[PDB]
Amino acid sequence: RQEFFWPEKARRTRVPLYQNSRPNLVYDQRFRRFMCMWYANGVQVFRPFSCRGRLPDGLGIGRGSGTWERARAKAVVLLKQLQRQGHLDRLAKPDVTRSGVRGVYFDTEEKLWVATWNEHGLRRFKAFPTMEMGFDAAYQAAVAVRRQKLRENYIFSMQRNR
Amino acid sequence: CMNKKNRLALRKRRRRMGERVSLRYR
Amino acid sequence: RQAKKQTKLAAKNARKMKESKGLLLEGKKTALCMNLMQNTGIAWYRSLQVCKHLEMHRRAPVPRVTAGFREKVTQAVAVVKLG
Amino acid sequence: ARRVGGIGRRCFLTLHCSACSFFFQTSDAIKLILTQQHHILRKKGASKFSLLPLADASLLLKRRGALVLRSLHGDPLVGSRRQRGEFAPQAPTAEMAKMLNKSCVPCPRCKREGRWEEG
Amino acid sequence: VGVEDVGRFRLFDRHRLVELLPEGLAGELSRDVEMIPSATSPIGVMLRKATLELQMQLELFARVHALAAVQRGFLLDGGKSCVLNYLIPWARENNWLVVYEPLPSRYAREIGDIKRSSAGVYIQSSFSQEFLERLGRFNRRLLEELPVARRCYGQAALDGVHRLYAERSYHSLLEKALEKDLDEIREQLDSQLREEILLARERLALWHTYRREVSIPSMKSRLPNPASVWEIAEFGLQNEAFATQALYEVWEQLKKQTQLNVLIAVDEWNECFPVSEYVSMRYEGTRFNGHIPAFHLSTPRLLSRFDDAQQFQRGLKICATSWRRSNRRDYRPDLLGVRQEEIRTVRNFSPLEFANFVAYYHKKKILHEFPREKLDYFYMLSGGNGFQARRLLASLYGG
RNA sequence: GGAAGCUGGAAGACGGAAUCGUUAUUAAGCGCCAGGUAGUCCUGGACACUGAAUCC
RNA sequence: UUUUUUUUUUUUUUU
RNA sequence: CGUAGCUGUAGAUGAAUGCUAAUUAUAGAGUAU
RNA sequence: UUUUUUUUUU
Repeated sequence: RQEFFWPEKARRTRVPLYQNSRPNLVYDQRFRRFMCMWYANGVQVFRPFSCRGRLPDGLGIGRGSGTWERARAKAVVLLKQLQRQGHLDRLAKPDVTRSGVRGVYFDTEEKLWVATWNEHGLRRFKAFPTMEMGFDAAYQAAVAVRRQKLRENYIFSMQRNR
Repeated sequence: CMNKKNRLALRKRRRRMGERVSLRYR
Repeated sequence: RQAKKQTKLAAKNARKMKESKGLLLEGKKTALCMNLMQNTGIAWYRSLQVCKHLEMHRRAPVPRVTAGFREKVTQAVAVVKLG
Repeated sequence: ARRVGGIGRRCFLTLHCSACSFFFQTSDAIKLILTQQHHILRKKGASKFSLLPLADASLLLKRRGALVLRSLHGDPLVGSRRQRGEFAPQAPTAEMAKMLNKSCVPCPRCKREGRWEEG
Repeated sequence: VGVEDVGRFRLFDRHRLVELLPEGLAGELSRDVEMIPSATSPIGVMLRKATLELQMQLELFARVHALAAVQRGFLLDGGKSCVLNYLIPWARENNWLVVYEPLPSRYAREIGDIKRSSAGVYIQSSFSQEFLERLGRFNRRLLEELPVARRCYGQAALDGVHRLYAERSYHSLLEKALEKDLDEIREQLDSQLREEILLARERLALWHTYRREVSIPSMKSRLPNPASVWEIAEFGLQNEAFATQALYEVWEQLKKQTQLNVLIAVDEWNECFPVSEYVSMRYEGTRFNGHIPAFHLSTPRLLSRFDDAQQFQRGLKICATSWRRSNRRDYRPDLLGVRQEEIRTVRNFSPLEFANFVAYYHKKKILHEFPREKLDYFYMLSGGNGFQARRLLASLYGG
């Protein structure tokens, strides 16, 4: 379920997964499928919804309707089920990697906190130092940059178990 | 034009000139 | 390994036993055109050619078997098989 | 997406007619002239009468008839592998239009003399 | 209501809308209504400016019948189908006989039956029954009360072809029959003038008798003396033979007499001319690759004639094409039947109307959070198009 | 020798083991022709677009 | 452009 | 220009493209099943 | 991945 397959004959997209305001929600553009992200025990699991084509003649709501809006309608109804019942809502005690969150790595030549991220093909480096702020203040600021920049471009990053 | 890349190019090229060639296999 | 050639040879002989009929209407798929391709000497091309004289939709489900319907279908196959 | 004619909706295989409204590809041109052979022969006025059997409507749909039509039609769109870049095939309707107009073949829509044109 | 109220949404009851539109919603509105989580929420339709100009014409047309009013159909070219969701329900509420058909192509790209005939028009017995069954769901209580004329009794063939046009197909067969039979009188000079004229006179006498004995049209003998137009229940009983003859009989009946105002609306009219999914042996070499043109069928041909709108003394027709089922391209309007003075070319939604559309979705709990700061930012992204606005906001949280 | 129609029951879903190395418009895909003085390659030369990740 | 259009993009050039 | 976006088919357990009674093109000559 | 036209339908 945590495999990021890349078809050989397909159009490459800069942002395969689109992040939404709702925490437990994510849109996939590669397969035009709607998925929900939640932590379960320890790992990220999703519920892919079919969007392909194939009945009552009253109204085109529910049942066998092969419409692109069916997936969206099936996701909103499922979201309230988890919150109302309170089955699985709990924080991600599963860690990302050694260097805190994904995409952050320590410097080898000296004490620094690098946070690389792409934006319209460009990228940033340097970030904030570590010797001038210690191992606590500098670490806190390193994570704050990634979360703040991802809310503007609507970029979703898959969390790996290792 | 021995492989599937170069050989299929000829069929696709003729499709843009006002002809219809079956595509299907190869 | 070598016994597979002889074992699969029985499948070819089974086709002769299923012969002697105008056309094997029975099939696996719902579409009449797709089922008609199961016969020997017919493929995606000849399958559509036979249906041209039937004056029916491409994906038309096979209708009920009739004595008079078999004669028309069998006659069209011979014309198409000529090439 | 996969339309026929490309972005500019090219059409290098059809010929228009001055009279009426009807167009057909070069594939059907060969069959039309062969079928209407009685009118052409009588217009001018054995070795000369060699294609008489080919005038049959049912013979063209047989295995023998299918090969005769393909032999005359050489598929001008197909050429050598080195014909790349600026050396690309052009519309062959220029030659077909001349023969179709000189032979004085009637149009299926309306019986008329040479009225075909490139288009 | 009026010029002051433009671009507003009118609430509609869920139960009342279904009864008024038994067939279904007009256009792709069914995809947008299912997104609302609330089941008891009403349905709203925007009142575009294009509807105000069309609604006023209908008001004057009704008052005249009680050469100033229009006597021809219109055409929407370019949100053309959005107005249908508001013009049809309103007209039906004013005691108007409206023919609803949002999906006319369903009878041309589905499982059916075709039987070739001498008239050259293919019929569909399976689809012929569904046309009348769906039309009588809401238009009842009026067809039965309407009388039936006596001047148009039974002059239609089995395939709906007229008697005059159907008998013309046999002209070639009868032409050769008389030529061979003329030898009896040809072989018995006298003035060289009267002898030839007398021989020719025999052809006229034989032709008149031959055109009235060989042909035996079916004059709906099942119903000798009708009393109304809705009392034709024998059509629903028999489907193998009497399926298309009754379909055309009602169509012709609704032109001659004038008792009530009528209206016909055919949506997605741009997919009736292109080829159908059927296969036959009527191709002109390579024109169709062995396919039956959609306009060559029975049902599609009935709704593929705009030049006949003049015969509609009761009402008029209307059509619109906005979907992407086929590229419009040039879309010649002169060689189709409509004129350049009867085409309503709508444009993209104005900024004023765009704001209302976004606010409408908020009341329905569709979006999560739509800040006012980015309200105008999204206008340039989708360009204000309705199709690009609903899809863009649906995929993302919106705003 | 190249390509195409028709026909189609040639041998393959084995292995998460192991050997060839990439210093980011790198890697991975897809598309075009210039020369080889008639045709005549899956290699070599040469241009352009989508273009992710890691502790190197 | 409210009688205007009816639409994907390349490897030399408006000196 | 190709994978486009978009949009119909079967949300393929069955898409492997070689074998050949037979023709298309270059060349003086590439033929026989 | 495929559009009508030179006229004989109340």
